[PDB]
Amino acid sequence: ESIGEIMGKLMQGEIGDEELSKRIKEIFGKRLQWGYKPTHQQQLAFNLDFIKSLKEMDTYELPSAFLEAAFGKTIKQSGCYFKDETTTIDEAEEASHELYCERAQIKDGQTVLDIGCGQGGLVLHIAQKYKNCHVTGLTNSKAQKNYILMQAEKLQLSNVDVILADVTKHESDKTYDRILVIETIEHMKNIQLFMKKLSTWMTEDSLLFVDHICHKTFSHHFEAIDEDDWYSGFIFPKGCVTILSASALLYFQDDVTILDHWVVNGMHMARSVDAWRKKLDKNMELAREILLPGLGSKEAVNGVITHIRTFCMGGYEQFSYNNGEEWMVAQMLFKKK
Amino acid sequence: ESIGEIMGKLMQGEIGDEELSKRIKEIFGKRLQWGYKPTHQQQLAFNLDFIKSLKEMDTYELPSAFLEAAFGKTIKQSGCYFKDETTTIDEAEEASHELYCERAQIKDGQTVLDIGCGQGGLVLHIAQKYKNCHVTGLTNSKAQKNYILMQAEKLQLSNVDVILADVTKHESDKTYDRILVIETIEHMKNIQLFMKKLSTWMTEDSLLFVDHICHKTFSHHFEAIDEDDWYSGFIFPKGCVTILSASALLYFQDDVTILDHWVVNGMHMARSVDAWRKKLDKNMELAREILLPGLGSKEAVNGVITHIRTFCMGGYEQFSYNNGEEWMVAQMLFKKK
Ligand SMILES: C[S@@+](CC[C@H](N)C(=O)[O-])C[C@H]1O[C@@H](n2cnc3c(N)ncnc32)[C@H](O)[C@@H]1O
Ligand SMILES: C[S@@+](CC[C@H](N)C(=O)[O-])C[C@H]1O[C@@H](n2cnc3c(N)ncnc32)[C@H](O)[C@@H]1O
Repeated sequence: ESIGEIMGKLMQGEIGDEELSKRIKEIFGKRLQWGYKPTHQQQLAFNLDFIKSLKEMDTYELPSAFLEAAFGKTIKQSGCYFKDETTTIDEAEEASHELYCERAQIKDGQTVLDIGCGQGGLVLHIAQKYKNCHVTGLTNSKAQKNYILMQAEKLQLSNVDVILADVTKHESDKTYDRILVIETIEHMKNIQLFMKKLSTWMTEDSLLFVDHICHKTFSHHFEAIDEDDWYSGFIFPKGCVTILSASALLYFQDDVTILDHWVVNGMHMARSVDAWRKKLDKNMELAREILLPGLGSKEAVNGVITHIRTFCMGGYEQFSYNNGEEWMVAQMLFKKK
Repeated sequence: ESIGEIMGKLMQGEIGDEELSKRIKEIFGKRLQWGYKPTHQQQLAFNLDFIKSLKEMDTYELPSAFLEAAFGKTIKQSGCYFKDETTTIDEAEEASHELYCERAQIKDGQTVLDIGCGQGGLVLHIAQKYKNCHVTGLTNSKAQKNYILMQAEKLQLSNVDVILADVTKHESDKTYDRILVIETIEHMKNIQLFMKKLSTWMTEDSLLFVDHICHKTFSHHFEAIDEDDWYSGFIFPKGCVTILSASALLYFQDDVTILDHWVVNGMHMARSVDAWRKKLDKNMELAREILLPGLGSKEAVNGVITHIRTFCMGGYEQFSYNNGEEWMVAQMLFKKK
């Protein structure tokens, strides 16, 4: 069977969930074979080759109504935290926001910058919880900026601003007590330059908190290993996402210094994408109606839905692999050098 | 059975090699159970607790004739490198010296400092290979200084000096192009202060190369877990040796920045201690004769020999565990911040 044949059946809804999960699990299984080496000597050789390679490098948006139908209350687009099997996505968003506040040592009165803030759930959480904080979200999306500002207005929050910028091009002398990067570093083409830039927005009193999807042992770009992987390039059509190992950022301490380091087991991410998948499925009719005017045809709507749903189904297999002990979430706390 | 009972039988030579190896292997097996955690989340919690704990902290010598009877030609007292099963200890010393020169990027004309240089094998190797290098060994032993200076004289080397100092107390404004630390960091009570001090002896052009015994996954002090471990406190009577994880020094980048990172599989160390054990056994009669005047009695001689021989037997079990994939040697290359 060819890529086109599997892709044809997928877009027509001919692949059942059981087969779909099985196919994507097998693709990730092959990535594990690719990444694990027989000795720690070889593992470190492999890992350092990847780290060295990184140091040499360098219109359409979904309507808010659709995003509200698929994601949780604050439209968090990152791994959440589930205390219980019955923890709801809304509760899991709040729990994850609270976890970031604890680990980033957020205190009332601080200036806070959230880089790649998305729909601003964390920005709004900190602003509401800590009235004397000033909280700045930075996003490259005008729609996202507008969404956050509307929400801040509705919530009577007067301590929020949003910078509309590509972070890689943003120039400022402004510094912040706290810089947060929640599942945004994965999209950075030049990590060393990114960390350098962030350090210039810090004083000696500042802390930097990074949360990123990882594998516990090795790093990889999110891409097809071989011609049998129809999945990776379907989810991310460009070579834009890097999955760092849980320890990869320890080698990016030119300009910042590590203070603490954690991982959150992959079942939390698994439960996050599962919740999004189930909510989308529940609101399927409504989602199709929302997307129709902006996409022009039912076929274009089906394609967008298939893409997001498959992202969740595949994400589930990736992060649930070996009870969350392969792909997971890494977190690190840094000070300036 | 008690500690004293096993220790009594050991000192009397009543424990055969098979039983001795079995007993020490079991002690190290229990250390593995202690160190491995069920999830990477728990592993990192455990590892960071250890790293944080480190950041809060802080007459008799063996005659050269005995050392020559037990160790290889240059009396190297660190893991060596064995290309073949039939590689001799002398060849393995030279191979390891060459490996350090390659990985530390030693070039003719550089100033080189070797911290805790021991009997000076590496100092003498670099001095002979690179005539325009000036090579300084630093050791806390007057006997070692005298040995190195005699060897340099015999070898017609004019580019060697030795500093007699406790490195933790040594104060100087002198800087070096290359600083080498070969299995000495294990003895440092305050690692953060140690790395800070080393950085002050570096310029922007300098490199620092550290080689240390490690476990691939976790860190531990070389000490008894429980009352059943007669071995650890017999080998090192004080709490003076720390076995860092293969990645532990990545968290000590306040003052230096990582450039490269390797491990050497534990079978190389295993073959090193095996070679020392076998050479001591071959030269047993001679060793007893050498040690007798300085120790006063045959019983005191037996005790010293038992200690060193057991060190080798135990070291073999430790480093050969799972074909060298538990305890091994970590190497790191740094520049100044
Ligand atoms: C997976 S999301 C996470 C968003 C948010 N932090 C959260 O937890 O919900 C990654 C975000 O990074 C943003 N992003 C990617 N590249 C960027 C850039 N160069 N400048 C600013 N934002 C960027 C994306 O638009 C996206 O909103
Ligand atoms: C295992 S040996 C390695 C010696 C040598 N680098 C080699 O590879 O053969 C560790 C050395 O560090 C030395 N050492 C320990 N503490 C020291 C200190 N505070 N100052 C200087 N040397 C020290 C010990 O005396 C010992 O020679």
